[PDB]
Amino acid sequence: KRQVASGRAYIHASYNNTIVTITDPDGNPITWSSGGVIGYKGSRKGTPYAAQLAALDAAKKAMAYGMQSVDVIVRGTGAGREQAIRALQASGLQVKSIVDDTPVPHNGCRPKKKFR
Amino acid sequence: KAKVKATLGEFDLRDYRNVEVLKRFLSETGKILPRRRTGLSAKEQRILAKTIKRARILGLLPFTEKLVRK
Amino acid sequence: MRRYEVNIVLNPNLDQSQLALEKEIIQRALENYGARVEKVEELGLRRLAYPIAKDPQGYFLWYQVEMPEDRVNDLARELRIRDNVRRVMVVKSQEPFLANA
Amino acid sequence: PITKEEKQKVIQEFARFPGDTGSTEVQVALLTLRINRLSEHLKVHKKDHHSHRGLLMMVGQRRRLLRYLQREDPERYRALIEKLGIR
RNA sequence: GUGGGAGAGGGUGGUGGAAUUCCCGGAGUAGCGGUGAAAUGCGCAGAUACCGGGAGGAACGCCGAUGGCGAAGGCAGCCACCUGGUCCACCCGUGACGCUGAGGCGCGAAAGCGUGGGGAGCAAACCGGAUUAGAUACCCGGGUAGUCCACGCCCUAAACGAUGCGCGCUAGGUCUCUGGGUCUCCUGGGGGCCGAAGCUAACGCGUUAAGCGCGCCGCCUGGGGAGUACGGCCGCAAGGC
Ligand SMILES: [Mg+2]
Ligand SMILES: [Mg+2]
Ligand SMILES: [Mg+2]
Ligand SMILES: [Mg+2]
Ligand SMILES: [Mg+2]
Ligand SMILES: [Mg+2]
Ligand SMILES: [Mg+2]
Ligand SMILES: [Mg+2]
Ligand SMILES: [Mg+2]
Ligand SMILES: [Mg+2]
Ligand SMILES: [Mg+2]
Ligand SMILES: [Mg+2]
Ligand SMILES: [Mg+2]
Ligand SMILES: [Mg+2]
Ligand SMILES: [Mg+2]
Ligand SMILES: [Mg+2]
Ligand SMILES: [Mg+2]
Ligand SMILES: [Mg+2]
Ligand SMILES: [Mg+2]
Ligand SMILES: [Mg+2]
Ligand SMILES: [Mg+2]
Ligand SMILES: [Mg+2]
Ligand SMILES: [Mg+2]
Ligand SMILES: [Mg+2]
Ligand SMILES: [Mg+2]
Ligand SMILES: [Mg+2]
Ligand SMILES: [Mg+2]
Ligand SMILES: [Mg+2]
Ligand SMILES: [Mg+2]
Ligand SMILES: [Mg+2]
Ligand SMILES: [Mg+2]
Ligand SMILES: [Mg+2]
Ligand SMILES: [Mg+2]
Ligand SMILES: [Mg+2]
Ligand SMILES: [Mg+2]
Ligand SMILES: [Mg+2]
Ligand SMILES: [Mg+2]
Ligand SMILES: [Mg+2]
Ligand SMILES: [Mg+2]
Ligand SMILES: [Mg+2]
Ligand SMILES: [Mg+2]
Repeated sequence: KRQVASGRAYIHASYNNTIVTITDPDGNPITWSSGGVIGYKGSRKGTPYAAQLAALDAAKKAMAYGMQSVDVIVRGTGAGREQAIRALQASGLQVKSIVDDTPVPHNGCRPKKKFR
Repeated sequence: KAKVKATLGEFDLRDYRNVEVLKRFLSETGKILPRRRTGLSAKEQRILAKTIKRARILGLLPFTEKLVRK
Repeated sequence: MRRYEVNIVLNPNLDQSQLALEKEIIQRALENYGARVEKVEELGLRRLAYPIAKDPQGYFLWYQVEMPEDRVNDLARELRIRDNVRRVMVVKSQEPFLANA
Repeated sequence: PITKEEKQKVIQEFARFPGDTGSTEVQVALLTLRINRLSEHLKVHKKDHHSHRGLLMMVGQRRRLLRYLQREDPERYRALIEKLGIR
């Protein structure tokens, strides 16, 4: 109900899923979506398409919150990480900055066998 | 796009306090720069490392930054 | 003794009473620790690359000294005690290795 | 460390003539000094093995020079052991 | 001896940021996670994704290498202290003081043991989930020892260059780390590649010899039985020689 109209949009892109959170210029989240937010269930969730529908959903949601001009934060890697920024530009929100924030460690935690 | 030594004067390689020169050795992100691109020598680059690390620990230099466009 | 450089960054939001107090205290450290001062540079407000104690900035000091080998480590402990002091970095002096010379 | 004239005072004390840097007596004294430092270092820091090696080695050299004195001039070897506190 | 140098050689205190877990808070809804596809699992006691604050442990991105140091095992943030080894220059001091080394003594990855701490992530055993003919297996979700620290044991390995140490001697070429020089280059000292002569069963080795020679130590003598059995010695035990 806030009429926010400018703000942050995050793409957290996994190998398994893509989630997109919209937020206000100090960072508190307006709305969000994901692949399972829409119908898609399993593997289907991490497709690029699903990334795109997620982008679009969250955008439509925030546009109804009042959004237009939106600076982007990418975290993650994987199918339609890119396709979600592609559907974000395509939204009818103005993509202002695009910025890749993916956290990397300066190397302290051991990972899962899966991961070395 | 030739190297960074190629554009610069005598500058202390041990000056941890001199940011203006040192920044010019790092990535668009925070990452200290490869030799291929800083054009130093082994001993040179190896010193540029320890200095940069020193200055970082001192707050006048980035440990990491955010990557722009993409 | 040996040739050292004491590095002090402290709270940029200081006024007079506060700051020249931290500084009389630093002077009183070096005095008490067997530390002669060669030369001093106070650079003050500088824009840090990252927040140190929630602060977007910092207050810079450089004190070049000569003092005992054994005590330098103790020197920097009793210097870091300061609440208001954000970082102490001490170094041994090295001649100035040049580059592109 | 061992500073310079820290070492000098030892070479002066131990040379057979003015100007002798490298005699046996001197070599051994310098050894004894360096040894002794090291042994004090490793009283503390007993967890420092890589230096201890250097101590065995140190000691070894000193002893080989000693056996050479006793061999060659048993007199100066008494002399040296006296001054030094050794063997 | 003097004067220089390079280095993740060791020990000890300190300190820095990235990330993971957790707790506290804000905002926000219906999922997240996971796979070949799934399920177990967490989520309406509000997860996930997001912003802020705190706690704790562990390891140090880029630099980083075909790099460096060490006798080996091994050693990587930064800082300081305490130290070992080593290289070059000068040609100054000693005057064969050398090499090797049965035994002895010391070091010795990981796992393992004792006592006491610590415990974020990971993770034998274990508990569950799918796969499959079937599961203890590969894939998935939990998880204890352990991993980390101190101190004391343990002494093993593809502990590997599967190549014992020292010295002299036998074309070069190219790449490189690090000294020196009067610096297209010369001259030490390391790491590599190719290649004279030579060696080699070949493969390959080749001034970093697997070539030509001397010294000394270690070891071998068909495949099994067997690194077993017995015996001794060490070990708290596991077990080791
Ligand atoms: Mg998925
Ligand atoms: Mg010297
Ligand atoms: Mg080291
Ligand atoms: Mg160390
Ligand atoms: Mg449930
Ligand atoms: Mg947080
Ligand atoms: Mg806790
Ligand atoms: Mg790398
Ligand atoms: Mg090895
Ligand atoms: Mg040294
Ligand atoms: Mg001579
Ligand atoms: Mg003579
Ligand atoms: Mg004779
Ligand atoms: Mg024998
Ligand atoms: Mg032996
Ligand atoms: Mg262990
Ligand atoms: Mg057990
Ligand atoms: Mg234990
Ligand atoms: Mg315990
Ligand atoms: Mg598991
Ligand atoms: Mg199972
Ligand atoms: Mg099967
Ligand atoms: Mg797990
Ligand atoms: Mg062991
Ligand atoms: Mg090997
Ligand atoms: Mg032989
Ligand atoms: Mg040169
Ligand atoms: Mg050279
Ligand atoms: Mg060579
Ligand atoms: Mg060569
Ligand atoms: Mg060859
Ligand atoms: Mg042939
Ligand atoms: Mg052939
Ligand atoms: Mg040879
Ligand atoms: Mg047989
Ligand atoms: Mg037989
Ligand atoms: Mg028998
Ligand atoms: Mg037996
Ligand atoms: Mg017994
Ligand atoms: Mg066994
Ligand atoms: Mg056995």
